Amino acid sequence: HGVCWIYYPDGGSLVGEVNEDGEMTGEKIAYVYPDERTALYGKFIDGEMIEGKLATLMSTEEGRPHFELMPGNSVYHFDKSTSSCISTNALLPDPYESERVYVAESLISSAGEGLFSKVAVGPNTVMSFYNGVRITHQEVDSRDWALNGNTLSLDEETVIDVPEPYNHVSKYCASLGHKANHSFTPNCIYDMFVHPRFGPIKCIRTLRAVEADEELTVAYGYDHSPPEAPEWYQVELKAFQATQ
Amino acid sequence: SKSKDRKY
Ligand SMILES: Nc1ncnc2c1ncn2[C@@H]1O[C@H](CSCC[C@H](N)C(=O)O)[C@@H](O)[C@H]1O
Repeated sequence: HGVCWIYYPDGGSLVGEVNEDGEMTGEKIAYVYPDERTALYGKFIDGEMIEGKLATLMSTEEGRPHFELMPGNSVYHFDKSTSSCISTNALLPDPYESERVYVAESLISSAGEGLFSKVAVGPNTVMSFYNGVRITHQEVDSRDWALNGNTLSLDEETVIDVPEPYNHVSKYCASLGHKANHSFTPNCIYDMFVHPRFGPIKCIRTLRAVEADEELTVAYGYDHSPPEAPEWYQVELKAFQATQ
Repeated sequence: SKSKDRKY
C-alpha cells in the first residue's frame, strides 16, 4: 500500500504505487524531472510512459507525491527515435527544457545560433536534452564532416544526429541540445540522461552557476590525436593551446 | 570518430 520512488543517476525518477511484481504500472504513475517539481503524470506500463500529463509536484505527504495538473491538455508518450524518425511530435517542446533555455544568435563569431539560459541556475543543473535519430558510427565516420555538425556519440554502438532540416527550430524543437556551441572553456557538459519521451539520450548539464541570458557552451570532445575535427574546431584548438 | 563526446 506504499509508494516507491526509483531514481535514475541523472536525478529524474519514477514514482507511484508499484504492482505485485514491483513494476511502475498504473493510471497514477509519474516521471519527475530533476528539478523535483516538473512531472509527467498518468498511465505507465512497467515504467514506460503511455500518457503522461504535465503536472507540478506541489508537496509530498508520507512520501506520496501530491500533483497539480497544468492547464492545456499537454500530454506526452514514450517515443524513442529510430534511424529515420526523430519524433512523432517534432514541434511539441519538452516542458522542462522550455522553462530553462532558448535559442538566439550565438555570441561566438560566425557560429550561427546558440543556446542560452532563460533564468539563473546553480551548478549541476540539467538544462537541455540532446535527442536525435540513432545511426551507426560506421555511417557517421564514413561520410563527410559537412554532414556531421550535429552528431553526438551516445555509446559504442550509437550516434545521435539532428540532420537537416531538423537543425532548424521551425522544423524541430522537441529538444534543443544540438543548439549549444562548442567551447574549450565550457560552462556545461554533455551527460547521460534517461528521458521518459526520448529514452536513453544525453543532456546538457551546468558545471557551475549560470546567469539569466548567459550562453551555454559545451566541449565537443573530438579526438585531438587519433585532430579528426572540422576546420573551425582545429583553428580554435590551436588558439586554446596558445592561451595555455 | 566524426561525432561529439566519444570515450576514447
Ligand atoms: N566554437 C565554435 N566556433 C565556430 N562555430 C561553432 C562553434 N561551436 C559550434 N559551431 C558551429 O555550430 C555547428 C554545430 S551545432 C551548434 C548550433 C549551430 N550553431 C546552429 O546554429 O544550429 C558547427 O557545425 C559550427 O557551424
